Amino acid sequence: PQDMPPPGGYEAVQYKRNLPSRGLFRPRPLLAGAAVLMLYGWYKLVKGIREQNELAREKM
Amino acid sequence: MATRKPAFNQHVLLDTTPLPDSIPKVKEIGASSAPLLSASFFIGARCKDYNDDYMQCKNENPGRGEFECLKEGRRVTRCARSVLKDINTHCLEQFRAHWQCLDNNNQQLWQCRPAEWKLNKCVYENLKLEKVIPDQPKNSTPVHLRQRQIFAHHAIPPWERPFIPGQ
Repeated sequence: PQDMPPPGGYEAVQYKRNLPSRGLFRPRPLLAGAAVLMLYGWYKLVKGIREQNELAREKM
Repeated sequence: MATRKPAFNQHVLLDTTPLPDSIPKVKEIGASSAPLLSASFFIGARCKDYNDDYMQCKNENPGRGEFECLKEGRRVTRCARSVLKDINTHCLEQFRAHWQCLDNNNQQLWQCRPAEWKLNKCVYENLKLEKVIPDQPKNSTPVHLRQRQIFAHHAIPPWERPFIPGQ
């Protein structure tokens, strides 16, 4: 015979746009995530510099 | 000679002429930087008055403080020498531990807290000289009595405790 489609017909294939949204790129959790790192970092930086400042007192 | 920082020195000039006999002699302190630093607060504890008196003598005679403060200069050398004599007769092993750690750790006092706490305790129990730092924030533990050090290269073990006198 000849190259023919299957008797049922080939199943439908994906062609419509599929770029689904994901939570890893929504800005609201990203903004919350960035704020926490900055807040945590400044908490550690206040404690760090205050300690460093006390070390200069002892050294002097 | 001037207190300017040199940039092109290639030579050292020495003078072997001694001091005139009219000036009483004194043995210069023969301790290196790292031992002096492990013993600095101990020297401060015992000789603070003589140190202050010597500095006040110089301020009383501006431009002339090298001379006419020599007798007060001699006292400061003898008192400091008494602390390095007493420590070397009572805390030698703990003293050598702290200043050898200090010499290996960029002379950074916060890198040798376990060795410091051992010496602080031994010195206090034989010489009654205690380390004190004026005006540390009353709302925090004194930095030299803190179990953890933020800037320490190696973490302070949890079995090495600060020496707080009276406990």
